[PDB]
Amino acid sequence: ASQRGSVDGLGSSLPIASMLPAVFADDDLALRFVAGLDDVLAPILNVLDCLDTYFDPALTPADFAQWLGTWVGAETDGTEAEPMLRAAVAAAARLHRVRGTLQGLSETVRLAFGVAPEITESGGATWNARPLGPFPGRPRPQLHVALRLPEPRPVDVHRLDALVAAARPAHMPYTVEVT
Amino acid sequence: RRFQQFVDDAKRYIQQRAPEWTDHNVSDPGVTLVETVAHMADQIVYRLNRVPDKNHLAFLDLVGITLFPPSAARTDVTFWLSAPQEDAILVPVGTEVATLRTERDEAVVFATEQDLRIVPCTMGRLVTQVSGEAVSDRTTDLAESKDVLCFAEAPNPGDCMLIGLSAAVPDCALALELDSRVDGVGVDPRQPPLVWEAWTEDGWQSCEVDRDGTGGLNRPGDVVLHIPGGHVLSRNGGHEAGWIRCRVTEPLSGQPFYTTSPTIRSAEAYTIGGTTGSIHAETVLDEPLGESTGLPGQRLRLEHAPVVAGEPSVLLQTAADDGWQDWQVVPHFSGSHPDDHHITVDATTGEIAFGPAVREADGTLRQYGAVPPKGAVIRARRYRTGGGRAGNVARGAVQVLRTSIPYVSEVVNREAALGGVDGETIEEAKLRAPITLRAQERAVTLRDYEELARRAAPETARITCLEGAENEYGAHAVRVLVVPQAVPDPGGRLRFEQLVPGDALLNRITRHLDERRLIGTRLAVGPP
Amino acid sequence: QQFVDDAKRYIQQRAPEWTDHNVSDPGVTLVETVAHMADQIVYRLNRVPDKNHLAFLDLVGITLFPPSAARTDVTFWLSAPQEDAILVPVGTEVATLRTERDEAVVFATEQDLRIVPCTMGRLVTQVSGEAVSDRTTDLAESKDVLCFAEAPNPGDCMLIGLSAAVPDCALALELDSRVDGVGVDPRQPPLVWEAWTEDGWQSCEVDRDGTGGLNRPGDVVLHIPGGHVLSRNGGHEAGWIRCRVTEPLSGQPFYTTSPTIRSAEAYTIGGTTGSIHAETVLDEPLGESTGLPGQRLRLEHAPVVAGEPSVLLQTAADDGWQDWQVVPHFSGSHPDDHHITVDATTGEIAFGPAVREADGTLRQYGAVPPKGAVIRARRYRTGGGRAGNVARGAVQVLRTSIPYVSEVVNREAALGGVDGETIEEAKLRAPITLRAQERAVTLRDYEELARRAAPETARITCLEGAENEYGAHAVRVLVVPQAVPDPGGRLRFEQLVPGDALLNRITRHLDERRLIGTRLAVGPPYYQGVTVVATVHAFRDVDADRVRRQTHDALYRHLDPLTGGSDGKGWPFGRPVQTGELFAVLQRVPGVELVDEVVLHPADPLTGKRGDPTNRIDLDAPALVFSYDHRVRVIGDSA
Amino acid sequence: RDVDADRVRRQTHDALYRHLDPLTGGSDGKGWPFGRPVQTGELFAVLQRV
Repeated sequence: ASQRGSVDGLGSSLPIASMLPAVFADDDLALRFVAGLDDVLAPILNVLDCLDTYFDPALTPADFAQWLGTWVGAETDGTEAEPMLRAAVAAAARLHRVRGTLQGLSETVRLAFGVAPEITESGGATWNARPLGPFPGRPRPQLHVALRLPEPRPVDVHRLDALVAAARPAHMPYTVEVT
Repeated sequence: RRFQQFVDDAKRYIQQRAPEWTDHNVSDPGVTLVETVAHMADQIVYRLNRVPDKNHLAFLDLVGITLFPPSAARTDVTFWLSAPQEDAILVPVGTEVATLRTERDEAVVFATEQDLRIVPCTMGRLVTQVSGEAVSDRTTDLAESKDVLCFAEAPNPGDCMLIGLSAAVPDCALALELDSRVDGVGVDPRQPPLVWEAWTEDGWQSCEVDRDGTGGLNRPGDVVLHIPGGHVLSRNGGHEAGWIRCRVTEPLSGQPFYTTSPTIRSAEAYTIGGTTGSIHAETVLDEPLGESTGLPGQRLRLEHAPVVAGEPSVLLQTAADDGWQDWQVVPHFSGSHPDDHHITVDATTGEIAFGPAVREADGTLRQYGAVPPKGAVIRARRYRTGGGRAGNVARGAVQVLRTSIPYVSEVVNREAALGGVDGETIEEAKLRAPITLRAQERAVTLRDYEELARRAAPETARITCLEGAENEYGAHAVRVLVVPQAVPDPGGRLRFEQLVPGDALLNRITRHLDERRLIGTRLAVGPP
Repeated sequence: QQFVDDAKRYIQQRAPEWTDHNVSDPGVTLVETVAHMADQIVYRLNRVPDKNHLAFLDLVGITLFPPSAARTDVTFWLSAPQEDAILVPVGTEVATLRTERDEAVVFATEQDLRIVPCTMGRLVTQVSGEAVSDRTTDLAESKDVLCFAEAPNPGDCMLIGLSAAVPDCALALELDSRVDGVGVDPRQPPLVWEAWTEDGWQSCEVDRDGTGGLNRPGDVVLHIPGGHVLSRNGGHEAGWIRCRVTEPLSGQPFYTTSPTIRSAEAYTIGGTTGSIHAETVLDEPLGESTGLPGQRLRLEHAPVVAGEPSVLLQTAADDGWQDWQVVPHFSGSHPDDHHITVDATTGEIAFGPAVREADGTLRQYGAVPPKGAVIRARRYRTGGGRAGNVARGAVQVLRTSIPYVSEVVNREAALGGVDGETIEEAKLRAPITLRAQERAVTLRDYEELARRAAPETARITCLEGAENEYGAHAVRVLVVPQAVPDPGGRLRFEQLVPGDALLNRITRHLDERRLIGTRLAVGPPYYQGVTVVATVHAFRDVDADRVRRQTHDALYRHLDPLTGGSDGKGWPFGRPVQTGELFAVLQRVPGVELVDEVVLHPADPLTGKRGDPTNRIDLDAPALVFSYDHRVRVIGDSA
Repeated sequence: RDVDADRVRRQTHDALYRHLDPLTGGSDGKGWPFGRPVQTGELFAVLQRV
């Protein structure tokens, strides 16, 4: 469940009394009683108002953050900390635009641990005006990930092993090194 | 597509008469009206079905789309004056000079970006000079009397008339008197194309002519010039002044020079105006908005153009017992405890938000950003406008300077506005999302590599991508062949040098494909 | 997924918090405290987030997959050497039994074909490596000769004469003969029949006949492949019908008393032409084009069927018509390309839009038809559905009796016919097109993009394979076809291997999206059959017979290839099987008191191979467990 | 050294024939110009491109 019941001490943008006829407003019990009925219906107008905030990942309640995660495939499994989810969902849609590229692999692991990684690989770009010139680049594929963690508890390697497994382009062998 | 419907009309709600509760048998005009004044459900139900534009902005932020922001135009504002007496800061920064207001619409108001200073410019030294005749430490050619030989009565390329400029104000409109004894056949002033220089620290600097009695001194004229930046003369003598070089170009067929040009008898230099570029902007004070409802999620609108980007330009003051509480604008509501006073503003529209609230998946609320209490008056102390297309003012239109603080005079802009661009609307951005969200950006298959290179260099004729075959190093890399365009002469033959591409063309191709590489395959380009 | 957790019973009654009316259940004012309308509001409020889902889903641009049309091949038999014309018009819908609970799936004759009433030409006989050098013309009536030299030479060939060859039909040539002395079983004679075409020789199928060939007088009904082109010889113009003959072929019966040739006659019974489960609409104009860009046009038939020329729009150029291409998304257009997009699930056609840039100018993607030009649609195809897949090709009303021709038969169940995806299914497709963005790159993409290429596969998981000698490793994809309990429990095997179609189809779609320069491999996983032989002592007040029955299947369920394990789903592709983990299954079985021991052993789904007894089986990562028939000893004082 | 001569054998015989077609022969794809001779050199133009 969620226990998202009524809230005490909340006003309304549509007071029931303010919509009553004239002369009717002169009474004492009438004004007090009907304003009581506003208490039960108050939070609904709060939701209908400011509904836009109820979709921004950086501000929406925790439940919708996981909901938003499955909305654009944020890979939210295994995270039991609310602040960790906040960055992942908002930044998820940008990663898939460059998922596979070297920056994307670096950022994803940077996202999961908060520190920028060091990576070396059989990659690079070059040009030569010479006709039919050769292209350098290591003849044997190799992908390496290095993390400069300050507190290397011996579980990060598996987490780095698991995370980089889906980041590599099903193409090269990989190895994981953690400080 | 297949959208659910959420409408249940108002009258159907009053169907819950349910007279099965004993003694409540009454009709319309009873004080049982509370059955009806709960018709707000009809307003609530109608509000449910609507999906306003405000959510369509969150979707664009959610999928990594940046709303296109607006800009503004920048022009060249040129002052004038007739009393060049002293030097001081005669223009505070942000001095506002506006267009004339007609019956059609409220005039557009500009704003200077720099500080303009008038200077009492005087002269330096006048020196005789001709092609190949340097100054050679000569100053008194026209210091006392007699005359200075104008290009030895023979103007040819390499010639120059030498006059000093004691101030040479980088942003002043210098005017020089050119009194010349008339000798020989008279000429039209526009007939000889004399080019005027300034000798800036980086080299000689061109200049423009605004008067008629300039160069073609058939009669004693008075040339005016707006000074093009800071500069000094080639100091050899007794005058550290500025410089003007009345260089003469080659004799054009339709614009030829003449022998025995007018000599210089007397001359005086004095600036009359100043030129400074301006950015379309304005400042508005004391724009009250109304009273706060003391509820979370309040939204307020300004009835003016988009706020121009810069320092916090929406100073919200709210009534309080101690006085005018100050609200400081903040970026997106990432974190704001209930104590803090923070607001959110829109750059491209007047919609100004407040602290939103969320029920959260538990009891109670959680407010991000405080709310003004009930009855507080909200006003905008300072507020800057100026963005949009309505700054593309026609050439020479801005005429009136605001508040006329200094010894002001006629103000005009010599050149038309550069041209601002309006920020994209929500409806406009709703059409970009299907396109801009799937623009490749991966370079996976063979089609992309030839396509992506074409986007980087639209001027290429033929591009193709062939992978490095087996028994070749580079980790199964790829080769790209580039063919620069070339007209193969009217003679039917094409040189090989025309086939090799420029180095910059190869680099700009390589630079783009470097970022969108997939695994690490090398992309070396070049002719086949 | 929800906004409010109230209901009709949830009434707060906070009037005492302000006022002081103090009756919990009055007769009047409690009624006004009853607000059902709030319940009818919160119920509508809870569905708002779901509505906002479909609200911006179109903003991402994703749509619904159009339905696909099932296609079948059908042949109009005639049972006569006549009818030098196309027989049956296009259309002529056929359908199954019109039962009131299941609606008969109709069809339509897609195309037409014309055949020629060819006459038998020259008759020759020769063997492999030896020319004809026989009568070769007088065999048409007389001058008998033994066929194939009565010897199974490797490559014995027969050239047959057919004036005015038929490029596409099913052939039937009379080869009347005198057979006596040795009888050969008709099942699988060792011969290969081939035709001639623009390319070479391909195999020609054979239909039903009452004679096994050279064992009784009669005909042979070959299936002429498409592309047959005429050939000349002697005094005729007879298309080739090569008849290759193989050896006794591991004991296949042959003859050394081959019959002679009695006569000759060519029948040319019928031809071949496919049909699809989709109607067609010809030349339906859409309206008049306007010079403005971004126009949208509709049609009069909603579920447009997919296909490369999905609509084939035409615009009124000054030279007849100018055709339009079809693209899924407009981002790949060009300032002067001719690209259209189609929302085929609702019959909408949208031209290229115009987007403002950062400079404030316009960048028109896709050219706009000239103002005042006529816009016309060549053809659509509507229909298709899951039920479009017939069984065995035995659709009822299989044109048994026709006054014109004898028969119209399809013997092969139709393929394709994917139904249009549901809106609910699309919500489970949004991340895939937003994560992968097509052009599968990383390891997980092959797991998901495989499903889109072929949803009918039971389950797909992809794994890297053995490393290539140049430092890379080609990609491997594992396929598990849907299985049905054909035998008496367990699985029959030989269905877990895909039928050369899923391997071809799944790879084909993936290959274009595959990153260029890397080999791609597909296939089935490895298998290691295990038999669970044990001994469990039964209770003293139970029927061991049911215990015997229960212990021979409940123990089996743990090792099911498709739905085994504790989770009830397929195995995790690498989980080994032990007695200790299987001990959990054995103990919980009803009617058991004690268990003695259990023996496990590897085996393969081929020929026995009981294997050595072991407790732990090392199962490779790309492999699956096979559960065999197993028996355990149930010794106890049963009742 | 990496082509099927069988297709070449099929292609060569017909490709040379098309050059000497009485009705639509020649390099123009039309009837012969009524007097043009035939040489190996012109045929070598056909043979080489096969």
